[PDB]
Amino acid sequence: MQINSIKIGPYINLLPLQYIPQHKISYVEFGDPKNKNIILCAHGLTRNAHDFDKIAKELCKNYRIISINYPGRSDSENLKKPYHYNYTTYIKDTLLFFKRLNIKNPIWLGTSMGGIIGMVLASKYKNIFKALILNDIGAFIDAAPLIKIGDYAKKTVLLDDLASAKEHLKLIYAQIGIKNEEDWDYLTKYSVISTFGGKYKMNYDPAITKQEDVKLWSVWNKIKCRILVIHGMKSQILTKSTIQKMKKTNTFDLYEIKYAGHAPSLMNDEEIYYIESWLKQKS
Repeated sequence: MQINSIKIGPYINLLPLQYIPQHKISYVEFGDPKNKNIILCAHGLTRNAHDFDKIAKELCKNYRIISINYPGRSDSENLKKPYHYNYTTYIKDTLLFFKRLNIKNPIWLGTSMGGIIGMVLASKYKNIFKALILNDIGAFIDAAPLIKIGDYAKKTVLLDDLASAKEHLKLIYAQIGIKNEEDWDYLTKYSVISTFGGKYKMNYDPAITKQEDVKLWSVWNKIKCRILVIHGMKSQILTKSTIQKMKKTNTFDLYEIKYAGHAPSLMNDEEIYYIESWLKQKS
């Protein structure tokens, strides 16, 4: 497991006017650096690159796997202004990242926010991805479950030890469906970090948390690559109705997971081996 980093920027976002400073993007890499077969993994909203460590350790024999820590997450530098945390910044950062590390035609694996980033990128640039895997995220999201998730993250929490930290993760990530305790331990290890005073906090900038339904249909329709949609059956972020409507405008394979909600951890061998299988269909 390699932990590297590059500095990108500065640049300017138009509409609205923003100045994005030079910031350090850390990333976690597995496998052979010279491998032309690349999988890029993009974490969820408050998550980080280490969410893909287990699946990467399994796939790094056939693929080069790069997991990007987006600004304000894990070992990636924070953005000074909370409004800089947006999809325009993320898109530019991702594209800048690609050129810097010479990444071409990779497979995109995105959870939550990471999936949306991949969706937009693939919708904007037709042949940017060899394949696209969406981890419980689709062309539409109801506002009601989105508000619920936001309010959990909105409350900032301090934690005594790793034991109380894990029990916190088992509550806020109760839907991810991790089956092994060893994987709960690994997740906790890279989800929280010690602070001065002996407490533990979530290893991300709380400014990231700073209403209406979400429609990504125009984006979903323009995607022109191979798509795998992983769906947690008890998920409220991605529903069966959304999936049914998605099929009318685009074609994709569907991986349904009964025991998980939003979103599957990709830490169960069950889930890992299926994805590895799906990737082997094409080559």
